[PDB]
Amino acid sequence: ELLKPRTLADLIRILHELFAGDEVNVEEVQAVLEAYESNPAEWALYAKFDQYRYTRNLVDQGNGKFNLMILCWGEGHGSSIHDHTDSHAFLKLLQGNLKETLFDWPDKKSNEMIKKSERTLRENQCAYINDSIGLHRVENVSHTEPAVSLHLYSPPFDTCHAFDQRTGHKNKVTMTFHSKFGIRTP
Ligand SMILES: [Cl-]
Ligand SMILES: [Fe+3]
Repeated sequence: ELLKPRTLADLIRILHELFAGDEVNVEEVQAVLEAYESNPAEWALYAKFDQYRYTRNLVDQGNGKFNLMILCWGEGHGSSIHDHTDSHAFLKLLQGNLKETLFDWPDKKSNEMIKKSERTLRENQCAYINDSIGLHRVENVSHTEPAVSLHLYSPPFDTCHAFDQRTGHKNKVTMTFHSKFGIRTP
């Protein structure tokens, strides 16, 4: 039974219930993520920015079945075009806006990757992606407002691929945590 998360801590408790089993009800998880009303005091601990690129800040390690982290995007910071390593990926805005651009999986032939669509993800909205849907880039295109997003991945993964927009060629990238549980992890 899906109730509105009252706080971030309540959301985490609810997520532990929703991932108690071996499968994932994507629509339920997205709904509860969306229903949490971002409260900046509850996540300030995790919102550790870097001047030069976006940061990944682990919030909860889940139950063997998911990670939950907060990404902090300075003005103009963005990601690669990337996949999600056969995992579910949910992205909820906690502050600001992000542009999500969708791409199809490239063919083996070297070719420009042409965007299939784009949208602006706004505060409190929750998006979802997986490899069956396609690839995406996420960017804070604002010149004046940092963005903060809440990401849930299931199963957890710490590698993925970045895709060269010019060719479709991919390279494996190892993903690192800027902090874990509020502690900077150099
Ligand atoms: Cl993402
Ligand atoms: Fe992603």
